[PDB]
Amino acid sequence: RQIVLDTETTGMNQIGAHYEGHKIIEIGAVEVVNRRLTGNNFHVYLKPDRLVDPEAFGVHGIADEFLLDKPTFAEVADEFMDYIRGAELVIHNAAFDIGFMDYEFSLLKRDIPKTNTFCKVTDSLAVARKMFPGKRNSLDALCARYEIDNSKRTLHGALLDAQILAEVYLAMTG
Amino acid sequence: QTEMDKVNVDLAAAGVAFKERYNMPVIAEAVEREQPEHLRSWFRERLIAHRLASVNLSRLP
Ligand SMILES: [Ca+2]
Repeated sequence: RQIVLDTETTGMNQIGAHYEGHKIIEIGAVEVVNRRLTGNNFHVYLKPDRLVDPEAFGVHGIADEFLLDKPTFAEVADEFMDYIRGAELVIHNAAFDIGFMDYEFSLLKRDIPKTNTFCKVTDSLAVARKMFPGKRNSLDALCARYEIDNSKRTLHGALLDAQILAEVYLAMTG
Repeated sequence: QTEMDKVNVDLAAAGVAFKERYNMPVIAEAVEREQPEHLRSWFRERLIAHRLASVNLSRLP
């Protein structure tokens, strides 16, 4: 089973640790089995524990008041762990997502080792960079390149990107 | 997939709370178009739940 993930956070840090002082707000992962969508998508929301970054807000629209009743990373720690443990993690700029994931894991103080020790972390950006050197390899860029629509999709948020990334991933490895 | 649409309603309905901090570009009328009449009943309550949330903001302790 292949797992495609896209993690939305409360902004990123440009200096030092891009995950330090930030938190995960939305987790969107899609399941791909035998090059087909099983429908076993994992879409959950987390607690911001702080205010959403101004830039991130304009990116796809997310308010703090929306992630208030939603559970935190602590409530779905084991849930998400078992879901991706011992599987292929296909992410775009894995250093971003994985960095935040491991960050939250350490905050739990459960001695949980880095995700890269129990999961195969593979970046799709690296693949795209090798395929199209010097070309824009953003999700929207690849989307338009492979003629995939990411605008008229009902799925809003991380789940949207995850779905798109899955299609792009299968297209490149097709 | 029923709650998939429902959960998105809560997302858009949260944009009305950002009105208390109109320091950044936030189209409050955009949610009026993104949220169809099929969920106006849910949106009505969503507004109440969100308008009271912006008052306390976050508050961890
Ligand atoms: Ca995303």
